Amino acid sequence: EPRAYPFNDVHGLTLAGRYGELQETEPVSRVRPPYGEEAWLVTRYEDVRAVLGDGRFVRGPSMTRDEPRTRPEMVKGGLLSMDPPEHSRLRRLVVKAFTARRAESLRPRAREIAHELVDQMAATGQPADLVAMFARQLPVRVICELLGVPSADHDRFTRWSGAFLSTAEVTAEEMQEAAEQAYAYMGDLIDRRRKEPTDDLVSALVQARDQQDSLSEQELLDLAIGLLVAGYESTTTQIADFVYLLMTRPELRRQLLDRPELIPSAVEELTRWVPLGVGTAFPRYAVEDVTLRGVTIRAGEPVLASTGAANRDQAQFPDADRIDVDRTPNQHLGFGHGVHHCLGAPLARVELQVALEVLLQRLPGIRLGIPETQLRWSEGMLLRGPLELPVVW
Ligand SMILES: CC[C@H]1OC(=O)/C=C/[C@H](C)[C@@H](O[C@@H]2O[C@H](C)C[C@H](N(C)C)[C@H]2O)[C@@H](C)C[C@@H](C)C(=O)/C=C/C=C/[C@@H]1CO[C@@H]1O[C@H](C)[C@@H](O)[C@@H](OC)[C@H]1OC
Ligand code: HEM
Repeated sequence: EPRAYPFNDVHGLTLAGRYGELQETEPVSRVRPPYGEEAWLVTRYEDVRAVLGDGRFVRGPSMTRDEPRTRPEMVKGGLLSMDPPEHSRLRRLVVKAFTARRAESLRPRAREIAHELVDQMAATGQPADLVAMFARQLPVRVICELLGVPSADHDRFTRWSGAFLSTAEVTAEEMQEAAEQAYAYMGDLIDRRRKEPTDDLVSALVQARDQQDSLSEQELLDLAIGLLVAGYESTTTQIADFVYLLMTRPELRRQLLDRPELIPSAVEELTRWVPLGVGTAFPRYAVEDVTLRGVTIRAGEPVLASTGAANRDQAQFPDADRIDVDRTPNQHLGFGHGVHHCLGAPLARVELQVALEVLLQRLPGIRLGIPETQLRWSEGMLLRGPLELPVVW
C-alpha cells in the first residue's frame, strides 16, 4: 500500500509524474524507500513549506533512527542533524562570519577561477568534459577561497575533496585517507588563523562571538568540513544540470546570450525547476501527533518534505513545468525553508551566476559533443546529474 520510493528516474532530470498525481489525490502519502523506514511523503508547496517551518518537526532523531534513504550507509551529524536551541547557537555564530557580503565579495575570485578552468578546457581541445574540467572544480576551489586555503594548497585540497563526492569510485580506505588529510589540514589552518588572523572565513569563525559565546576547537573544524561537503557536490551537480539544460534548450541559451542581466533570475528559475534530489533526504520527525490534510502524522513518524515536487506544484507556480527565466514571483524552496534554510545559498547563487556568465561569455556556442540519448547519468542515488558532459564550442 505505501509506494516504492524514490519515484524519479536518475537517468535525467524529469520530475516523476507520480508527484503530480499525489499533489492532486493524496498530498500526504506513504512511501517505502530502498533502505530505512517507511515514511510519509508530503508533496504540495503549502504543506512542504509548512513542514519545514513548523517547530513540531525535528531533525535530532536522525541520529538514532533508521532514516528512509537510497544508499545502505547513513551519513549522520552536521548542522542538519540538530534542533534549536543547540542548532540556533551554532547557526548564529556561523552566519555572523559567513555573511551575504562575504559571499558577494567572492564573485571576482569565482570569475577568475571560472576563466582559468575554461583556459584549461580550451588548451585540450574539443570535446572537453565540462563535468571533470569545470563543474567538479569551480565549487571546491571557491570554497578554498572562502575558507582561506592558500593558493599553493588548492590542488591537494581539491584532490582530497573529490573522494567525498557520492560519484567517487574510491575504496573505503582511500576515502578514509583523504578524510584524515582534510581534517588534519583544516585543523592546522584553523590554528594558524587563530594566532594570526586574516580576512578569510576561518579567521572570522574563530573570532565570532555571540553574547560571550564562541565556537570551540572541535566546532570550528566540524563546521569548516561541514561547509565543504554541503557546498561542494550540490553546487557541482547544479552547475552540470544548468549547463546541460542550456545546451539542450536553445531558447534558454539564446535568452541569456541576448540578455546576460537575466542570469540571476534564470538561476532562480532553474533552482526551482530542477528536481535535483533523487528523492528527498533529511526526513523530519513529528515531535507530537500533527494532522495534515486531514491525515494524522503520529509522534515519532518520519516525514519527507519534497522540495522538488513543491517547486513544481501548479497551485503555487502558474504553468509550473515551464522554464520561464523572468518568472516572478518565484518563492521556490530549492534552498530549503525554516531554520535549516541553506546557509551557503548567497554564495551558491554567486557561483551558479558566475558559471553561466563565464561559460556563455567564453563559449557562446557550447553544445553537447555526443547525442543527448547517449549521456551517462550519475547513479550515486543522492543527486541527479550527468557523470560526464563532453562539450564542443
Ligand atoms: C550529496 C551531498 C552529501 O553527500 C553525501 O552524503 C556523500 C555520501 C557518500 C556516498 C558516502 O561515501 C560512501 O560511503 C560508503 C560507506 C562507501 C562508499 N564507497 C567508498 C564505495 C562511499 O562512496 C559518505 C559516507 C562519504 C563521507 C566522506 C561523508 O561524510 C560525506 C559527506 C558529504 C555529504 C554531502 C552534503 O550533505 C550534507 O550532509 C550532512 C551530513 C548534513 O549535515 C548537511 O550539511 C553539513 C548536508 O548538506 C546540506
Ligand atoms: C546549488 C547549490 C546548493 C543547493 C541546491 C543547496 C541546497 C540546500 C538545501 C535545500 C538545504 C536544506 C536541506 C534541508 O533542510 O533538508 C541546504 C542546507 C545547507 N547548506 Fe546548501 N545548497 C547548495 C549550496 C551550498 C553551499 C555552497 C554551502 C556552503 C558553502 C551550503 C551549506 C549548507 C549548510 C551548512 C546547510 C545546512 C544548514 C542547517 O542545517 O542549518 N549549501 N542547502
